[PDB]
Amino acid sequence: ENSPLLTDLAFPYRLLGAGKESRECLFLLHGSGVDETTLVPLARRIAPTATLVAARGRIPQEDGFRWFERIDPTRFEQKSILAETAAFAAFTNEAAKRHGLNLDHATFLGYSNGANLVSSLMLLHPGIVRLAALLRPMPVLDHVPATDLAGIRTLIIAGAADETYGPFVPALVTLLSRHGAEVDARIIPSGHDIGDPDAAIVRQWLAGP
Repeated sequence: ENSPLLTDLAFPYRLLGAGKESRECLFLLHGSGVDETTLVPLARRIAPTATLVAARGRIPQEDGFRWFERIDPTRFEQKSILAETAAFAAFTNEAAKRHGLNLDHATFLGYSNGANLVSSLMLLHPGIVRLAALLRPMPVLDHVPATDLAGIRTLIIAGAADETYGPFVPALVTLLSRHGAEVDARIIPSGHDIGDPDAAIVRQWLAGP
C-alpha cells in the first residue's frame, strides 16, 4: 500500500502522489459521516500529479468522521470549531515540515463540513491558507474575528438544487469578501452531492484567468 493511514500526527491522513512531478499540493477535507478516501477521486480529476494530504476528522460519526461537533443541523458547537481548527492549523504545519509541502503552492479543498473547517481555519488562523476551494459551504462561526484575508483566493461552489444549504451561500460570500478575500462563487445545477462539474470548475479556477 503506497498510501496507508498515517496516525502519528494530530489528525490521521494519507499522503498520495508525493513522488509525482508537481510542486502543487491539495489538502482534502471530507464531508461529515465519511472518511479521508472520499475526495481522492475528485482530487485526482482536478490535479492528477499533485501531492494529496487526505486528512481525517477526529470526531466519529456513524461509520465515518466529522471535523467538529454539531448541535443540530446548521448549528455547531463553537468551542469544538475553535479546538479542531487550532489542532488542524498545527497539523498543517507538522505535515508540511514532515513531507516538504510548499504551503505557497497548496490549496485547501473541503466538502460541506470539511469546507466549513477550511473557512473557519482562514478566519481563526491567518497565515496558513492561500487558496481555498469550498464545496457546498455555509457560515458556521457565531463570532468572527477581524481577520484580514487580503490576498486569499477562495472558490465557492453552491448547488442550485441544494435545498437545505443553498440559501446560506450569499452570507458566506459577503463575509469572506468583507474580510478581504478574493471570492469566486458559482451556482451549478447540482444538489448537495459533488462530482465532475465541481472538478471541472476547480480545475478552471486553478488554471486562472
